This record gives sequence, structure tokens and C-alpha cells, in this order.
Amino acid sequence: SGFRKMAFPSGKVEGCMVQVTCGTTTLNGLWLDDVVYCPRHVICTSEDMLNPNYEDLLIRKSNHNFLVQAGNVQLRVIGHSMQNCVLKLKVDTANPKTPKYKFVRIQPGQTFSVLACYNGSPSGVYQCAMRPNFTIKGSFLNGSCGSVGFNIDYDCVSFCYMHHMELPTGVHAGTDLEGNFYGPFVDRQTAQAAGTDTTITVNVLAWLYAAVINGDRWFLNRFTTTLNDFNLVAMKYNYEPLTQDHVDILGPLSAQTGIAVLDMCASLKELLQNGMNGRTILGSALLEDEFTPFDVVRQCSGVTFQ
Amino acid sequence: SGFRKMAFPSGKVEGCMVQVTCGTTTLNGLWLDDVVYCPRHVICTSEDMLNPNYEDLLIRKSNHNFLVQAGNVQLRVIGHSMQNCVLKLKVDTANPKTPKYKFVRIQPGQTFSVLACYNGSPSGVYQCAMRPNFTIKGSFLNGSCGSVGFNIDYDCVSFCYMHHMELPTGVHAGTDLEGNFYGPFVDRQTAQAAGTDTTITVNVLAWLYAAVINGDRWFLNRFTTTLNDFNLVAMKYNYEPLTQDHVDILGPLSAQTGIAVLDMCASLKELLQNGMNGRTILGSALLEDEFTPFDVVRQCSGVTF
Ligand SMILES: CN(C)c1ccc(N(Cc2cc(Cl)cs2)C(=O)Cc2cncc3ccccc23)cc1
Ligand SMILES: CN(C)c1ccc(N(Cc2cc(Cl)cs2)C(=O)Cc2cncc3ccccc23)cc1
Repeated sequence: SGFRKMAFPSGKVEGCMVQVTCGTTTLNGLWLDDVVYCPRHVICTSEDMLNPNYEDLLIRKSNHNFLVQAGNVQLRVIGHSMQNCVLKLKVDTANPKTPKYKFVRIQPGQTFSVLACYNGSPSGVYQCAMRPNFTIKGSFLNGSCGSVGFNIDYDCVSFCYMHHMELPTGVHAGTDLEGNFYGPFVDRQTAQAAGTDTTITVNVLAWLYAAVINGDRWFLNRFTTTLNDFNLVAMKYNYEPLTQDHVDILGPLSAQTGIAVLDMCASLKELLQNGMNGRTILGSALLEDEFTPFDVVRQCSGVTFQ
Repeated sequence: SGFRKMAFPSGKVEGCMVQVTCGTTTLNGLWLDDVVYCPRHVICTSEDMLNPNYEDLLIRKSNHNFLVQAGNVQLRVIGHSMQNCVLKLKVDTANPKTPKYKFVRIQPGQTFSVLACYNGSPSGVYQCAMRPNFTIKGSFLNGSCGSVGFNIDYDCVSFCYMHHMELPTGVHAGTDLEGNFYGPFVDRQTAQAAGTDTTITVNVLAWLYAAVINGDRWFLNRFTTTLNDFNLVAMKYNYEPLTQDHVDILGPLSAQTGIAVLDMCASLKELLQNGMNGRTILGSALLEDEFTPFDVVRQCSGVTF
């Protein structure tokens, strides 16, 4: 038993991290086969970032303007192209540690592990959720750009996030590995803001199921609700709508605990109306929404990765 | 900016994990050079566990009673010895992925990463503190025994924890890599209970300094405290005493922020009195005590490995 915010083991991703330098800008790149992926803003000075024309900035760069370092080993750049907000550096050396991998774009509410890096070297690993406002609450200092987020399924690393930006509120924004931003953000130093955020309802319900699995049941009640009546109440509390798909995804946790999804919805309904009355759930005085249904099942059933 | 509970990258440890089977019992082992380290209870059945005599159980074993699997490769056991509550299986093959490593015994309050494993395969990585009552608040299912806890300094893995047991409260107990239990716990299925736990005061203070470094000052006040008046108050909230050593360890964070350690102690005193009044500190509605002063500096300064 016990329930912790748990990252995927980072080894397969650690073997993919490199340092990318262009002029006075150094950040991280992801080295898969013979391509290094990094934020295209590696080609910018702080002055360029005010109003960059990435096409024009890049056309002035040659292969030898890009210094790629994999630990101690200099990789020679033999080609470069941009895809959306990611630069792709073709190198002379295929990464021999390249894992089985996919590039996947995730939905708001989905979690991933971040391997925070500086100078192509890992600092640490933590879990993030893609918020409904397409930000993440990360821990990123200057030089962290090009750090990635990922999930593992068996032996397949699904890369879902590359780090580009910190917003004024101290939350973080980035792209998928095809360089498409999550959220209405641009890679220019201009006035940009996290939108009003909402609570990831399906994840709170997953975490209530985690609480029940772990012996915390005080919030269960004799009541039920329709999906419709649940959503009418929860939307007043800036909770995301719960869909039939969310209900279906909670099926396995409902079956393991013997608590019908709509019965857990009735419990959550009462929690939103009454608060906790000074009690805690899994050692938290807040309703946690950064655990997916899969995160709970994976942790509570000991799923491993080969 | 931002501040998260952050584990060490697990790659160096992932390369050390194997599966150890003795009879019907399967758990995890740690393969460094030509030795596999695992809990000595791998030689027990559930029936053996009430009052096992491990000397007597072990002398009955041959090398070939121990099945060690490193992925697809069977490692041949060529010797075994017991050191306190750990079994050392000598194997015919040195682990080529052996990192630079040390075995360390940590103090209560110190943090480490756990790589939770089943069947010699990693499930996930999280950060833990050795509680003052010598338990850890982990996430461990049956089969997790032999999962290890560790710190990294650059390229050196310091192994500090091996997982043996879950207590009735759902907290966890284990040993150092020399097989000495943290706390008064024993590897027997006897009634054993976590003592009353306390809050790791020096860590709460570190985390308040993390909050200040991250741009949040709402909880500060105009007051100071003597160290003695601080301890008199905080002990009423089941906080560990703060020692002059703890004050000294908070020096660098105090100097970075311009907040005197005793001034931060005055803030903590008021937080315990008032609570948060609907606010959070670094996204938490409770006072977090599983970040050391070093964890804060490491994370706020971007130390890499
Ligand atoms: C000099 N360069 C290349 C440069 C590149 C990126 C940044 N910025 C600002 C912006 C990024 C985007 Cl995308 C639009 S505006 C950042 O947000 C980088 C950044 C990322 N993550 C934590 C940070 C923490 C502090 C300061 C900057 C951080 C500034 C300069
Ligand atoms: C059959 N075997 C070898 C065996 C070995 C250990 C255990 N126990 C009970 C005890 C361990 C110790 Cl040390 C003394 S009593 C555990 O606590 C293992 C364990 C560890 N971590 C999460 C657990 C969660 C559920 C159940 C058992 C868990 C039981 C059988």
C-alpha cells in the first residue's frame, strides 16, 4: 500500500539527452537515431526573441553553427530543418541507446514524467499533468529548454512534451515533439498569460478510488447521481465536464473497489458542496487531480517496464 | 521557477536490478560487480516468517536453490553469505552496468529516491524521507522487497535503503545495504508498530526558503524567536526539535534569501498557529517536510548528474 506521485524510470530517456549550442544559447536536445530535436529558439539571442523571424534566422545558420555534445562526444551536424517550433539536427552518429519510441500528442488531463536537464545532463524526474489551460506546473530554470516529458508502455517511450517557456505566473509551456505548442502560446518574448485553469474531474475521481484502495473511505456516502446532475454541480466549482468516456475509463477502478462510478461522483459532489470538514484524503487537504485512472491502476497493481 | 518533489534519474540503478527466487519466494536484488544483495527473507516461506532462524534456514541451501535472473540471462550463484538482514549472492558474472557506488546509512529527515521494482523490473521512481520514527511513507506492493533507495552525487550512487516490510499502518521498513534495519524493526512476522511520527522541522524550514526563492513571501511576519522558544512552541505541534546544527545547515538558504533562520522559525510558528487560511505554499495546503536543505539548493540551482 501507499500512494505517491511516481515517475517512470528515466534510464531509457537519460540515454537520449544531449547539449545543443548555437552562438551564446545552450539548451537540451533529444537524440533519437541520427536526429537531435530541440526548441527552434536555440537559434535566437534574447534580442531576437522579442521578434524572431525563424525562417530568416535559420537561413543564416550553417551545420557548423550547431555544436551538439553527447556527454564528452562531439556529434557533427550534417543537416538541419525546422518542423513547427522544433529544430531537427541531422548528426553523423545514430544514438546506439535509442529506445523503442513514438511521438504522441497528449490531451489535457494526461500525465507524463519530465526529465529536467541542464547542459544535456539530467537534474531529476517528476510527474506533471497537462492542465486544461495547456500549461504544466513544472520545476524549470533557465537552460532547461529541450527537457522532455514522456510515458512508457512496456518497452516503448512515448515522448509527449518538450520544454520551451516559463509564463509570468511561474507555470510552463512547451510543444509536442513535432513542435506543435500545447495551448495558445508562441515562441516570441511577448505578453502571454496562462488562461483560467479548471480541475481535471476524471483524475480527482481516479484519486478518490486510489484513496479507497488505500483504506480511506470516510467520504463515501449512500447517495447516487446522474452524470448530468453531477456535471451541473461540478461546473459551478470550475471542474471539467465528466464524459461517458471518462466513466468508461474509470470502469476498472470501479470494478476493483465495488464502487459504481456515479456513486463516486455522488461522493465528490458532497465533497465540493461541504469541503473536507478538516479531514484529509491520502494525506492531502486538497482534491488532487494530477493522477490519471491509468496512473492509479499502474501504481496500485505494480505494472513494470522491460 | 517552480518546485516539485523530484527523484534522482534512475538509469544507473535500473541497470543493477535483478529477480531473485528461492523456492516459492521471488523478490528483487541489487547486482553490483559479482554480488547480488537481497533481503535474507527470500529464504523464508510465509510459515517461516513468525520466528525464522536465518542461520539454520540458510545452511540448508545450496547455491542452485537461488535463481537470479538479469532480464533473460540466468546468473549462476557460486556462493552466499548473510550480513545482518541481507543475503549476498556471489555470481559468476560482474554486472557490466555497475555504477560508481557507496553504501551509506542515512539519518532520520534525510531524503532518497526509491526505484519500486517487481520481478527485477522497475515500476517507477519517487522521493521518500527517512521519517523520525525510522519508517518511510512509500508505495510498495507485495513483491517490492529488495527495491532500493539511493542518492546520487554526480556519477556516484549512494545506496541507503533496501525494502523489507510493510507495517500495519501502511508505512514501510527496511535496512541499509549492510542489512541493519532502520529503527527497532526485525524481519519477523511479529506485532511491530510504527512509533508516533513527528514533523521534520529543518525540512519544513528548507521548503519555506524554497517558497521564498520561488517568489512567495505571504507567510513571513515581523517577528523573530529564540531557538528555545521556537522548540517550546513547535514541540506542541509534534515537530522535531531544531538544533544549532539544523540552523547551521540552513545558513546558505538564509544568506540567499536575506531571511535569518530564526526569522523563518517565527514564520513557521505563526503558520502552525494560523494555518494557511485558504492559501497554498508551492501548491500544498499542508507544511511539507520531505525536502532537505540540500534538496532545495540542488533543485533551485539546477545541479545535474
Ligand atoms: C535566449 N533564449 C533562446 C531564450 C529562450 C527562451 C526564453 N524564455 C522566454 C520565452 C520562451 C518562449 Cl518559447 C517565448 S518567450 C523562457 O521562458 C526560457 C525559460 C524556460 N523555462 C524556465 C525558465 C526560467 C527562467 C527564465 C527562463 C526560462 C528566454 C530566452
Ligand atoms: C513470503 N515472504 C518472504 C514474505 C516476506 C515479507 C513479507 N512481509 C511481512 C514482513 C516482512 C518482514 Cl521483514 C517481517 S514481516 C511484507 O511486509 C512484504 C511487503 C512489503 N511491502 C509491501 C507489502 C504490501 C503488502 C503485503 C506485503 C508487503 C511477507 C512475506
